[PDB]
Amino acid sequence: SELLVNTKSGKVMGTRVPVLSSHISAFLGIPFAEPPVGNMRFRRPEPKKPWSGVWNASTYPNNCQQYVDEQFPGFSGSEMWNPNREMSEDCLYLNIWVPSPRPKSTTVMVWIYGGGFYSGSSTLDVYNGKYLAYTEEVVLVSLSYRVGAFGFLALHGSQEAPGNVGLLDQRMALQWVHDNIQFFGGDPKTVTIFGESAGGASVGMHILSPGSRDLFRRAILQSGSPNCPWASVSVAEGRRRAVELGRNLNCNLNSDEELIHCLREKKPQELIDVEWNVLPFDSIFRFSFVPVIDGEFFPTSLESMLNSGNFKKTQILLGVNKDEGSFFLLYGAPGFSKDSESKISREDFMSGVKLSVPHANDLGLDAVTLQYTDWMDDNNGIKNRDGLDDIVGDHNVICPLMHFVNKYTKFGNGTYLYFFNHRASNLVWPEWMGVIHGYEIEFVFGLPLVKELNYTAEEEALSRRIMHYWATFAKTGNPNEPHSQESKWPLFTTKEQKFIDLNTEPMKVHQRLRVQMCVFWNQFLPKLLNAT
Amino acid sequence: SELLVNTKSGKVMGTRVPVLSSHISAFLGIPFAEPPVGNMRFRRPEPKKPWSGVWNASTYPNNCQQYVDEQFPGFSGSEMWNPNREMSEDCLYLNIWVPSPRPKSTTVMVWIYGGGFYSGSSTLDVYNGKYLAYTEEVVLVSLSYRVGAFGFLALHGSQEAPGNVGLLDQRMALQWVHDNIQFFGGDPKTVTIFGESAGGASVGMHILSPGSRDLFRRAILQSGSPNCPWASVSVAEGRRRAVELGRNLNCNLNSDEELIHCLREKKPQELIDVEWNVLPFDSIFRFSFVPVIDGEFFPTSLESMLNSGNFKKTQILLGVNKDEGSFFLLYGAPGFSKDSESKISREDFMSGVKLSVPHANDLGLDAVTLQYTDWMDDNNGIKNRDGLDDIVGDHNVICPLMHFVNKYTKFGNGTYLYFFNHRASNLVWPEWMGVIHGYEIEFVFGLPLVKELNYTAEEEALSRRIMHYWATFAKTGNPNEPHSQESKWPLFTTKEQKFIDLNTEPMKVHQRLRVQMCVFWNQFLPKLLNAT
Ligand SMILES: COc1cc(CNC(=O)Cc2ccc(CNc3c4c(nc5cc(Cl)ccc35)C[C@H]3CC(C)=C[C@@H]4C3)cc2)ccc1O
Repeated sequence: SELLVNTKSGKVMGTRVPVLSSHISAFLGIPFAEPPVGNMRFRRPEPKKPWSGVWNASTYPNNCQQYVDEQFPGFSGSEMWNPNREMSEDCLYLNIWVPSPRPKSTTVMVWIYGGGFYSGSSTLDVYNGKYLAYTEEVVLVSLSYRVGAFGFLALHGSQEAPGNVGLLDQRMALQWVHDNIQFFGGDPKTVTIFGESAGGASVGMHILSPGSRDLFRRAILQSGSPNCPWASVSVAEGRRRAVELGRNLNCNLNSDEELIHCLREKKPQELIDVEWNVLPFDSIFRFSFVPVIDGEFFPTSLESMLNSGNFKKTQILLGVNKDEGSFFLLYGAPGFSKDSESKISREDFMSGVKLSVPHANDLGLDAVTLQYTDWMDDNNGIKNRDGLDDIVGDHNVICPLMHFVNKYTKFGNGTYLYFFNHRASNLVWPEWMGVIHGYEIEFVFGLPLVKELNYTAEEEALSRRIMHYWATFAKTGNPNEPHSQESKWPLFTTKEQKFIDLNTEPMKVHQRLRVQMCVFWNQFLPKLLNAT
Repeated sequence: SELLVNTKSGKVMGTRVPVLSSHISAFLGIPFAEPPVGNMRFRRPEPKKPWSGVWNASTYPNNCQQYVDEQFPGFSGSEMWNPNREMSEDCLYLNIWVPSPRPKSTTVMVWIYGGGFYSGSSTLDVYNGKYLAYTEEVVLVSLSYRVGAFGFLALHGSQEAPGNVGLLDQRMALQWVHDNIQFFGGDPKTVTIFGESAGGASVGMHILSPGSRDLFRRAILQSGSPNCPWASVSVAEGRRRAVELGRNLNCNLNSDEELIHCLREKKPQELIDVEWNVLPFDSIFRFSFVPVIDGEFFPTSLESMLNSGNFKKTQILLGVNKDEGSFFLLYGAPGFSKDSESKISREDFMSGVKLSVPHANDLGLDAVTLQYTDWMDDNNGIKNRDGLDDIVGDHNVICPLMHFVNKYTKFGNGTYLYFFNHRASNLVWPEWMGVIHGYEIEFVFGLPLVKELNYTAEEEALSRRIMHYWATFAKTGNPNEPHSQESKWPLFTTKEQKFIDLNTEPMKVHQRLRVQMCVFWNQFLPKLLNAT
């Protein structure tokens, strides 16, 4: 009865799940779209046709077809991110965690996983929503969307492979929530979408896209924003990459109709196996198939829409991690290792910045190098290692997000900015990697509340402060409970630009997060590249 | 007898001078050239034709025709630099202080005054050589040369105004020393030339010029070097400024000879009054009539000569002051005042950068601005003032000199590098201007040994260290006395790049003098301006 819910698409049967020392309801693997299989590959998704009977929704759905990281087999630090379920092109499902007993009209949060737009799963351990739903009395939804070529191949002009269909996948899940969340105790007029990395940029892209704005109330962006350099491409580049994807598979390249037909004949892993051969340069933090600026989902360039205020006016809560770049240097840069301190030589450093700013000309490379090199101590392996990390994280995450937050605040209705700089007491990665890309998700999702996971007492407390900020923001548009005796997270304004740290210590308020480096990244370096 | 000396050109009668609690010999205003007057204006100097009888040499000579600074009339701090004798085109004289009794063969130091190549006199109080001749038992010479258009108007191709005749004035005095200093007790085989500002660049230019290399032994350069941006021009820009000086005074511009004839009819102050009107930009630390890269004095470009090693190989001692730029901001930049602390607004800062890097495009100015702005505190008037100060000093003196120091040390036979950062306890200029362009000369010349000048006991000891450094270096090529247990001024090498502070505290050895900012000024900015 509590577990049996009738939706506009059909009946669904959930399952009772234990959560700490209590229980809540879970609805797992609910379909929201028609499977994008066969001739529906590279397609705009179509709504799930209603079903008769009762949908068994007690088990996680499949994961979408994606690259699988096999660098450290058996290593929990890397495999906690890989698909923990069978992969399939039939993957467009969503999951819901409802408090027990079921609320009447409670706040809804909708998780959007990240992963460079080429990977990601709704079913990972760190995305399990029971702790959040149960602790903050919210209805927690995690959606899914097609990644890699399956969701972002873009042959603009074709209605058959138009691009951005993975973004339409998320839009349609949010439409489902809009149409059905009431039957689970959720209030569709108070829906918060939130995501990390490509999920965070996705969230920002729904803030921008007119066809998405009315499908949610407010937004949380973690280590990602729509203007990121890795987050979108022109139709010309997206076309070039799709045409090049065919050339790698001996496809006929004369018509989109022929190219699309050829690529529809390929097994999923055939596309995945050559997915990276299509990038223009040797690079890190760069991905082949990503959203496109198409004049449709995005009416104009991301920057003109930001200048004109052409976007959803609401409240946003967003932030970054202290060492966003370390994960990428480990995997793609010379001199970095999981098992050493990864002191970086001068020769390696130069190769690093080349691989980090792959679009820059020789003058631009000098500019980056000069801004991050202490020429009293240029052979210092550690300053060179830490410099390269800052290069990667500033260029790709921090400074793109800061440009977004300053532009948005000029028109929005409330900004809250955080800096997550706590290193987990139980990290499995070496100490040089710092506060890693994606390792705040464990605290947002309350995993430190599980005593067997061996977080410290202070980390359980930090994870509860964070969950409550997120939830209170989702409920009210403000992370702070007014009238409460707690330290207050201040609003980010255009003039004072305040933000807080997130960590185990009492709160500190700072101003102008990485202003110096981000003036370089957001104003000087593009002006130098435009000229030259 | 001690004061009567026979030279290859005629007899000279000196005078017996008091110094501290003793006396020495002084020969003032000895002619070394024919008066470059009338039809000889702008021409190469001619050797002074011998005279019969006894030249009265007990009186300072005339000063050369030059701009006279009247900003602060009566103020000792600016008027100590103005001509203290009558001005005249008949100004090619030299002065000699000789210890008493006369030594047999003793080291010779030849002083070359600075002043932007448009001003400067051999006869100023701070250049009075008795203290240095007496305290260090050297024969001390101060020469003179033509400045302004009189010394450096350049119409390459013409033999009537070929350019660089001011440098040639210096060369001829050096030739006279080589020919006569032995009669005053000086060893012509151990002559050290030294000068500040334009005088330091001049010393450097004699190191480069083949026709000068044999006329001296070793060199000291203070707050100036031949590759400074204000220190030379092309033949085209010299001709351009010459033609414009003509246009400014309604001269026939048809031919070099008509133009030269017209200018030779003008009174001296007629030329001076329009001297500034020929500069290409609104600028500070830029001077109209300066040496020319002509192909004869300088065989090729200064950089090629520095690269090929085409220069005199010997020992050099050289350095800079802490705040070279404040004097020029006082006189030519908005917001600076003699009587206030001159906190600089952001608008005046921007106006400063433009006047300071007049040859930069907009990308260059943003580069300078970014490099010297603290964007956590951009409305700090002190930080803005001190930034503008560093921009002027680094771009015009410190970084130009460090490039010379590095290039020269690769081929030279001994470099010694100093950083003079003591601020005199009796300065008449405000604290914000720091250690000023020019104000190390007083310590080099031992003015702190005069009790009436109200220096501190520790400044007299500093001045004595400096005099002994200079004289010892001149005597031996090493500022350090052997087998003394005083701290040793380390040789500057290609790889360790050590230098010393000069102040009242015990000496410390540092490395890489302002290497961060000078990578920008010597390697990045020129590359950016060449690319844009
Ligand atoms: C656009 O900017 C402007 C720039 C100027 C330039 N100002 C001048 O030429 C005036 C001037 C000022 C001073 C001198 C000679 N005096 C000095 C000299 C030196 N340092 C000084 C430091 C101070 Cl604080 C004051 C005077 C010094 C150090 C030596 C180098 C020079 C160039 C001149 C001598 C000797 C000559 C000429 C005038 C008006 C402007 O608007």
